[PDB]
Amino acid sequence: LSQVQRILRERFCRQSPHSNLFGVQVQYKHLSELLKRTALHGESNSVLIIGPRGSGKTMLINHALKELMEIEEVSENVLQVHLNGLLQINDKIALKEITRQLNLENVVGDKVFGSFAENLSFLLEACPVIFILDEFDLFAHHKNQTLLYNLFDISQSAQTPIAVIGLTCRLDILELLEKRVKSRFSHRQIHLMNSFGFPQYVKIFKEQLSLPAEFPDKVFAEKWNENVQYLSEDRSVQEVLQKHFNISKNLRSLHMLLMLALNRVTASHPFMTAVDLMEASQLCSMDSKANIVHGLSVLEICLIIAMKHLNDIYEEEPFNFQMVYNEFQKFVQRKAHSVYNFEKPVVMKAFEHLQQLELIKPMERTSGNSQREYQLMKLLLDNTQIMNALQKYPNCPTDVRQWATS
Amino acid sequence: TSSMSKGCFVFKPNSKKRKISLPIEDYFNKGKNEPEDSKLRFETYQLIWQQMKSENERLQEELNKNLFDNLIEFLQKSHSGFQKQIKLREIPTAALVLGVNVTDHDLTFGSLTEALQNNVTPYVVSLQAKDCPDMKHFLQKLISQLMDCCTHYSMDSLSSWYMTVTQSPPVVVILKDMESFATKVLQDFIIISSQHLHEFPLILIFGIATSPIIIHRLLPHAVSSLLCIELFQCKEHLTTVLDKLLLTTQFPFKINEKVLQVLTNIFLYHDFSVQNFIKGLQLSLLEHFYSQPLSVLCCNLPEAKRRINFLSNNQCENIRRLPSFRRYVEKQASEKQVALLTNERYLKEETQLLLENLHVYHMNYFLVLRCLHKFTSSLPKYPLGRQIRELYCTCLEKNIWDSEEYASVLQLLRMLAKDELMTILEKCFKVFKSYCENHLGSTAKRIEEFLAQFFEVLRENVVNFIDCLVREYLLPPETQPLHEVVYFSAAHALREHLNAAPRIALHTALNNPYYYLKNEALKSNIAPDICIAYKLHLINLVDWSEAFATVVTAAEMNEIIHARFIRAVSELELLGFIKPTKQKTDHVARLTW
Amino acid sequence: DQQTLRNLLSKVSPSFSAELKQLNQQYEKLFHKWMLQLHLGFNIVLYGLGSKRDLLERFRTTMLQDSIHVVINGFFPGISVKSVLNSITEEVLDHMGTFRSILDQLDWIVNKFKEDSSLELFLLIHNLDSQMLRGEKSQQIIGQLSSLHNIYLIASIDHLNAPLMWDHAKQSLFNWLWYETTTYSPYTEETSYENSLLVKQSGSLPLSSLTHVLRSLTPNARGIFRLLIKYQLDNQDNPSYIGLSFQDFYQQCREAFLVNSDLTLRAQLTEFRDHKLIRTKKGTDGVEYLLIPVDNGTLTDFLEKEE
Amino acid sequence: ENVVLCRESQVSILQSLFGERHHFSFPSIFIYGHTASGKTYVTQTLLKTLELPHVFVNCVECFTLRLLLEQILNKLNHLSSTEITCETFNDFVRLFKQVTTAENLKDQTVYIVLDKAEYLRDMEANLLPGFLRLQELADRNVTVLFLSEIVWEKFRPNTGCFEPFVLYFPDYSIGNLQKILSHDHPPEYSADFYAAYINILLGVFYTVCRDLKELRHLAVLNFPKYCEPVVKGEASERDTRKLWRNIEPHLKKAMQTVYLREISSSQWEKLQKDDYYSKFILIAAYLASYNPARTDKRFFLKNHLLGPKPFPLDRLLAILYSIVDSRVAPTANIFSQITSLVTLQLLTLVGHDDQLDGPKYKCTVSLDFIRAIARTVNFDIIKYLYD
Amino acid sequence: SVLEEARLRLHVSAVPESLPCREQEFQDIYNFVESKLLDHTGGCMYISGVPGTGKTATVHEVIRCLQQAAQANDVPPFQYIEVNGMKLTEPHQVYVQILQKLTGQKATANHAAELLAKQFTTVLLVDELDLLWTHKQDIMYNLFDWPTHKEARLVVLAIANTMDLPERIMLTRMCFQPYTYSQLQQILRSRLKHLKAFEDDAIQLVARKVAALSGDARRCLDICRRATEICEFSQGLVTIAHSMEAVDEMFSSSYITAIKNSSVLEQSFLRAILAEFRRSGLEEATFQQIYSQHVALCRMEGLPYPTMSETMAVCSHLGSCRLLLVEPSRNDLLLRVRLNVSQDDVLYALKD
Ligand SMILES: [Mg+2]
Ligand SMILES: [Mg+2]
Ligand SMILES: [Mg+2]
Repeated sequence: LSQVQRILRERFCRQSPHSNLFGVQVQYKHLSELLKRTALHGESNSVLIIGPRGSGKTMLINHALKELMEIEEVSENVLQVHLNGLLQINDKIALKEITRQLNLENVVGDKVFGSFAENLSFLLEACPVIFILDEFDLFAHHKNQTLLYNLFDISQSAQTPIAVIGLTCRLDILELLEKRVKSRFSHRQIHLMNSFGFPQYVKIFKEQLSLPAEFPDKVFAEKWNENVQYLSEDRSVQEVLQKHFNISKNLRSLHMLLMLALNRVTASHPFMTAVDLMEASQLCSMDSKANIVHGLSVLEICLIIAMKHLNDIYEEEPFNFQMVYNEFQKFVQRKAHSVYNFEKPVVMKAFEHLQQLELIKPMERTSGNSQREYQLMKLLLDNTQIMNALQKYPNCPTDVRQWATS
Repeated sequence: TSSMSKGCFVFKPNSKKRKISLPIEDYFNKGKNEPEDSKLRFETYQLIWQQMKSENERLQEELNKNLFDNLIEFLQKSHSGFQKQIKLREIPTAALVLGVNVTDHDLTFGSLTEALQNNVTPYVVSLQAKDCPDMKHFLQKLISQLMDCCTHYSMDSLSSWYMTVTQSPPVVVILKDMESFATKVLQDFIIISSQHLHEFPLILIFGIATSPIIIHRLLPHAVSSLLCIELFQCKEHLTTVLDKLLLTTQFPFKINEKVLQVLTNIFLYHDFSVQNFIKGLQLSLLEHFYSQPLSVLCCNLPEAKRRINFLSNNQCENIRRLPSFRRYVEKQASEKQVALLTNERYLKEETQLLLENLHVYHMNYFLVLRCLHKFTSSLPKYPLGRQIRELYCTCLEKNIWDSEEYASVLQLLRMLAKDELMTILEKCFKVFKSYCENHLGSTAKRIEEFLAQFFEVLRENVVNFIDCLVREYLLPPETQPLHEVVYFSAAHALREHLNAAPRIALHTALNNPYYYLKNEALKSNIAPDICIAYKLHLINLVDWSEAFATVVTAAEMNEIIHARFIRAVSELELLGFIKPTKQKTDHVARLTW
Repeated sequence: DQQTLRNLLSKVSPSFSAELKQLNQQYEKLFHKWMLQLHLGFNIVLYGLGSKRDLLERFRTTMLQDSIHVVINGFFPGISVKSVLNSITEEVLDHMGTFRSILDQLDWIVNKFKEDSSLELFLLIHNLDSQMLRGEKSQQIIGQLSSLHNIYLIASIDHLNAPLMWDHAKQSLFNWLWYETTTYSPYTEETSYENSLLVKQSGSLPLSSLTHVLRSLTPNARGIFRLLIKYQLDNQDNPSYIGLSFQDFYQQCREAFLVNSDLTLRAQLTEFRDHKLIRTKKGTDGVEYLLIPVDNGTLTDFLEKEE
Repeated sequence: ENVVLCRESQVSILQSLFGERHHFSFPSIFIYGHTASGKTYVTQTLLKTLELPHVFVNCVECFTLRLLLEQILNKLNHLSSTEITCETFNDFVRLFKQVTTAENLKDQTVYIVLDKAEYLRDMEANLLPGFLRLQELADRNVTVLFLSEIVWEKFRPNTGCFEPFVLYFPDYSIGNLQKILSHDHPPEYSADFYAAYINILLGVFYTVCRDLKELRHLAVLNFPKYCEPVVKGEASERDTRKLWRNIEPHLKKAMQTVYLREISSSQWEKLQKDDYYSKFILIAAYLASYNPARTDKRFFLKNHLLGPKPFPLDRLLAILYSIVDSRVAPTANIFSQITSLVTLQLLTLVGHDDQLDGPKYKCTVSLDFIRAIARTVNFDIIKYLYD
Repeated sequence: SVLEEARLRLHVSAVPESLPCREQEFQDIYNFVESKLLDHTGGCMYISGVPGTGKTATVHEVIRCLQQAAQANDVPPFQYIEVNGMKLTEPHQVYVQILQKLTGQKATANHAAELLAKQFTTVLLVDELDLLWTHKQDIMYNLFDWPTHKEARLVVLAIANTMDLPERIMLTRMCFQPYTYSQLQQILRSRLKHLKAFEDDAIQLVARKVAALSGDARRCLDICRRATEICEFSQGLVTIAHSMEAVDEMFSSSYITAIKNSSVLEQSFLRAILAEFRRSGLEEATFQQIYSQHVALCRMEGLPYPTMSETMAVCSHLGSCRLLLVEPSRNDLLLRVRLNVSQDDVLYALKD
């Protein structure tokens, strides 16, 4: 139906606030009361939320700010500014955003300040303010980390209450800081590892595609929740769930897997099927390099088999075009008598086509310093990928495989 | 003055306000033989070299415009594809390969700019690798030249300008130094322009100094597949400039065989350079006008014959001593020797008849040779030669029928079909029509009824007709008297001036100083210190020091024989013979000859 | 032996004196023939065994008096083509100023000689095969000077294989005419005797010997010495604060991927000290200097011409 | 006007993921493929078909960041309907939030298609993560497409990003290529005749070439050769064997000349419509460079792998006097002629130790170029390189 | 209540008017300034130390007590100028900031330098000297040599982190020392005078641990206020267990628990790395050999056969979170891989 596609596409792709929080009770609890100390009182605190990619940091901070924002007195007199590490790459871009998003850009105008700190101090004196710093680690790669100092100093010393919350993927975040900004930074760490097992992951799979209770047509929602209840215990679902749990425990991979599964539901096929999830798991787990090798020509495959024999006989020593061409000539002159007796520049063009697709790399990149020949190249494939992609080639002749084994 | 611890000491003629300099003719002349003769001969030299320079500049100009014509026609063909929705069209490029040298490439592309600006486009621009390191600078300068021919500029910004002014002509970009551009800039410029070609036509001129393989090395096949290439380009220039300088009856002076054999052997052996063939003739025409006082006569006939009437007695005596004339007077009749030498008035009047006999031998010779060229080039094997410069050498060296070479030429030419002879005599008649004032107007008639005859007896006649022509008119120029006034044969002097050899000369003086010190120094020991160190070498320094001492004392306390040995090693090192090595005190034999 | 001792020992006399005497007037005869060919657009370079210095000196006394002519000592260890074009511009021409590049100087000189033919310049070079003028850029500038009609040139070569510099394009520029002058005059002026078998060495190292000792070297050692040169050059602007430091040198060299260990830098400094390139003033109370005594302008000339 | 062939599953998946206008889709879909599988064609026709308001921008055109952002902003501004300038990614996202709130663009999925995206990863470090998270940063229902040649594993920066759904366009088989070529048919003959020509052209060129564009270009050029037997009258439409016998050698020769683009297409169509000592110096340098020094005395007085080996000029002149069976003087010009070849890039000086007393030259020329010059002066290089 | 006032006093912004345990440095700096403000002569002083020493509060006490003396007509009145080095964008702006502080004129950087030159009572303070470094290195050399003049009549106090910089620059030297056991115990007791919120052994353990590791007061107050929060969770008096949980919350390295919570193939990837090191003996290795060992490991475990793209996604996921040290991924199959942590930490993480 249309509305199930609307609500589930709001759930997976544009990742939306949903009330259920999974195995983060202690962390959400601590972060929530800490925000209430900063919100109701004049206490000023600093935390980095540290965890890998796609483990729910933005969800946690958005849920906590929303649940805080429900309360009326903190709703009246708290201004929020969100800064991301990819947009503001300079101390000036950052300053401009903090003066804009507090809506004092008319207040500043043409006024000229002595320092960065004078600018920020004049800004904040025109009431608690909460700062959120997405991608905190790229503010550790500026010229002097002046923004980080001028945030922690006004948090730790100034009477104006400031809350600074950090989001970071680098686990070594207290090793790229300078010593002084480490000294004013309180080491409050909240760790969101994926701290849950496989039956909990099965419960995640059950809960994440279950319609809410505010859906208007109730009987379709009941039958849909019974259907996903039935699919929760199916072993064919659990085998691909176990495989993709073995790859990673992140929930964003699960969201992409469910979106690739939901894409194939229509009015003709009103309820989901195990083979739908099997097709989605086959679509996610394709291997790129053997797929690219599948789309090559016969001469290309002969060059790659010759280069594989060069990397097996001359063991981790680099190679150029001519040794490859003499090995291929040795294949054609004795084994493939008169077959593929191509000229020299067509094999040259096929070698340049390989280079174009970046399967063969220069060890030293010096453009124009030497000619095309006599330049040392290395193979970027494993032997087992070559054997696997050669076994799946559409029309591969017998003699090229017979050379490939021997 | 020249020995003090700096490297630039310059004399200025200050404190003497006499800035009048020395005349150039005073630097040319040096003797008391005849001064006025020496100041008229060099005005003659100046006039002849002005004619030579003007003739050469025109020759080259014609060949240049001829090449530009082939470019213009190609530029109209590929734009017809734009006249008829990109349909994945290619970008035409023309590969214009110039010569090895780079200094004249400014003038070559200057003529190409005015050639295209009148014929194809009113928009043509040239770009430089010095001022284009990257695409942002490359696209900055390119819009600056198109706007003058009429801010983060883009290829999209290029096409918006094109609809501003046209509202039909192409734009031509001249890459004059394609080898010097960076590899990244040329690959990116083809791809960005090919996507927008249907609203921005593109034609590229590449300046390839080297072999044309350099396109493939810099530009890969993934980028060079978007271009359609055409190639546009010594021996043909050489035979052109020989025919319009030497073979003309227009110009008075000639050169001998051995002067010519020097100047052809430097060209086709070492470097295919027509410019140093001009360098040879400006020496060859020089040393003729200086060494012989009677070079004043070497002119056109109206100016030459009046000069005989007004001469000094010494210069008339020099005409009396001409070795060609001494053999003329001995075979001459018994009354006529005393007429010429005793009477300067009989001697003068004989010369204008001899000079005009000499001058009409200049006109009858080459028109036979152009006619003989037409038979010989039509012959398949090319026995004597295939070019006009190869026939001219082999005929002037000796009578070609006296050699056995022309016997086989006549044998092949005798057996031919009628249509071949009808082809040749059509060419041979218009050679006679090409050059007027013919004194072989009779033979101009005779071949025309030979033309009008158009079987074994009749084709023997026309082969015998050209065969009797070569006996009558072609002879070596030494046979004619007073040849030396318009001829110059100084062979080994001309050879010594250009291709001289230092590694023979340094080897010569060290081994045999008796050549240049003629005081019985050597017949097959009594040698200077430089040479003794050389021959004993052909090697540690202390054994070389000891063996040097026994030789210099055998010719003779002594400490100077080591002090002589110090200089003889050190000057031998400034020269490329010895370089110190670490196996011994020294061990080096890099001369190896 | 010493070099000064060899200059003082000058009591030798030529054995074949009268026999070698007749080889000055014989080649003195060809002076006017040389003047005739040169004045019409040619150049002459002389090839022979002995020194041709005295022959060109006799040529400048006998022939080149009433002319504006300039003489180049290529045998001088401090010679360069920028020097000869600056000499012509400041002394032959009346211009007084500085120029951005020497190629623009070549263009300005050529452009000046296009507009006027009343100037004639006789360009005398005693030696053209000397180490400093061997480069193809230098003789390219010289060849663009030589092609004009108001500039006249005389030169000599000494090396066994001298013309490996000029090619087909360059000899189209140089209008050579060749002449035998194989006198046996010794190279008294042209053999400076530095870095010879004689152990005596005078003063600081000139440019040619500095390049000769530093080119047959490890490239990392060349980078180390160029670091030393630029550091001494940025200190030598003022007499105060001159002085390198071994520990600061180790920090700067280990900051690059040039050296691994301090003992390797000690080996580097001893390798420079064996050729008397480094001057170790370590142990001094003020600073452990470890500077080099080579002339600083020669050091800038070496670093600008090293590649 | 536009038809796509043998792309049926992928088009269905794209239109299913695109969905309705008011639905929300992926933040990033990455497409990799081969050099011509209709990566541009299928998505550009499919965005023209459904009327989805979309901006199509090349990356190779935009060699700077400012060009890329101003190009996308001006194209979306023309889709809304003076000039929009932004220098940073921040101002790009801010003005993108400014511009997309128009009435047509409020509740549909705006698309930004970026083809040839391999030139973004060299541009800056913060640009590719900036576009992979565009739906979360801007919050305006925006989908971003990537088209490239390189697999996604070579695209990842060090710090990790929002992973796209990676999408693959399959290669064309021989049947699919045959069916694509036999569609835009020549009207003046039958379709089966043209299909027989496509069949024999694939019988010639499939082993070396699977690329669409080159194969179609070869078909276009070699079509006028094919139709001359039926014009002249020796063959007809049903004599397939005579046509194949007449045409095979032409296409077998055309691979060496046209496909390498030695002879350009204009001269090929025009042909079918119209029916001394430098030679020996360059022998001397190539015999010096590709030969070991210990065997020098056996060959003259009485590998090709690994590149050239440098040689001294003393050896070079010693070689040169041994082949030339005449007295050759070491003049000005012969030493002047060796240093012309280095200006022509046929030889190279190596080391740059010294100029006259630097003997080290290197021979950068192939084997075949020498063998043509040696045939001119009738000399055997084969006997002197190796046994 | 009770612990609310504990959090109000324990927050670092409530600086006491008199700081304990640094009374001799206050007297030394006070007499140094008093000996030169009285006689109208100038000098210079260099102070340094680690950031947890308390230099800013002590110099603020010195300055404050000099305004208290100056208002009492004891010392001649003086103008106070202050610049902090970290807080400025480009280093040249210190000149124009002193120019704005002294007179009403504003100018550019070099013009401010020239007016400072022609102009040179006041007491300058320059905190955070480390960022005024340039390759010209002019600025700090000015900052020392201007007070060494008759016309200057001014004093300059320089503060930094490393006592080995004034030599490289080419002066009285004072040194703030790291804190010990007893001083940290006394200052924690001094902030907690009139409150029965803590038992003394918690203060004992936190002071001993911070004196063991670094010795900064900011760590002291942060651990103690976090333990006050921990006491707020467990409902009083803050026992030893609350501080023991606080210290191994905020001081322990969480690398091992980051290893332990991960999936199966990532731990098998680390097994492949350690097994390849035990086969080889080096500290870096290519992706090809790790993949070759990992195929055998996945064969022995019974996992399904992994592709290169899937394990490459695994390796990129580890490399983003800095558990390994990896090159940028533009080359593939030849990434040389090295650990960031020790081998024994990994072997302790994977045994459970
Ligand atoms: Mg986020
Ligand atoms: Mg495309
Ligand atoms: Mg402080």
